[PDB]
Amino acid sequence: MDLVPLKLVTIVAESLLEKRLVEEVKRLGAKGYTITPARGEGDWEGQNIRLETIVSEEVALRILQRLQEEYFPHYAVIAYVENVWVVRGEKYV
Amino acid sequence: MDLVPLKLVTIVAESLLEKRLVEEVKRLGAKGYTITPARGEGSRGIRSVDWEGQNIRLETIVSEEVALRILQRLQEEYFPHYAVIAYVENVWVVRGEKYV
Amino acid sequence: MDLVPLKLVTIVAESLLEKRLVEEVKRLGAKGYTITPARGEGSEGQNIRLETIVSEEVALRILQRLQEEYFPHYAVIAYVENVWVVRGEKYV
Ligand SMILES: [Cl-]
Ligand SMILES: [Cl-]
Ligand SMILES: [Cl-]
Repeated sequence: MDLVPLKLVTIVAESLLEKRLVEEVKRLGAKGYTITPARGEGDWEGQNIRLETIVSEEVALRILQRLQEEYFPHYAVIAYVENVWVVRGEKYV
Repeated sequence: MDLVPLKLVTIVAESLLEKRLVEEVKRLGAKGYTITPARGEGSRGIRSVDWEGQNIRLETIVSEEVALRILQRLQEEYFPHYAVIAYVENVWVVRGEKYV
Repeated sequence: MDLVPLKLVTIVAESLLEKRLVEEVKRLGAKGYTITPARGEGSEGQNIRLETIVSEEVALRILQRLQEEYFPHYAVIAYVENVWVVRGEKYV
């Protein structure tokens, strides 16, 4: 069993911000990401996306700080982080 | 870095329940929510014409106290009549003070 | 309040793997699951995210099997989170 502790960062925002956000997390160290369509107050196309990425503790805070600084003031964004244990997670570090 | 500890409550149920579940969490104190598609065990996919057979997942960021109020309400009012999944997880949230 | 601690195992993989993965988690002890569409870089010809609430022992059994049988041959992501579940006794 190769299981290691990492962080799962989740971001919810308009789907139109996808390219920018995907670029931001890769730029900050993320080695992958998963997207799920999503919606909120007020159909799965043209709404929001839930972007998730598995990263190390340090990269997680880099991403969150970048979102708080550059995206939160100008867009409706939700961002949070959870603790996870990942199979062969060494690769995401 | 404005990060605070909160709870993420997740509810999975039939799609027709969306309106009532949203009203219910807002009534109990949640300030926002996110809906995503869910299926499995026979349920219909995201592109199906059959909307009734589709499920939805509702996620909401709330305080510890509001989380259990929501979970209790689900256990009392919804679980007895619908196939529902509901759980809670610990999260640290950017600018989370607005969800309390 | 009927709330108990369990584990939430998440697996992201090619959608054609759905059938095999569902059978694998059921075989190893999972008493239910949910599937949600998922897409990654380069976006059916798509992925799925399988989630299952299980006991801590069943979670490790599932993850072990994924590492052995699937990770070497397919592009898969698998992880576990701690969760407290309403009427969770039914998943153990
Ligand atoms: Cl954490
Ligand atoms: Cl918790
Ligand atoms: Cl855990």
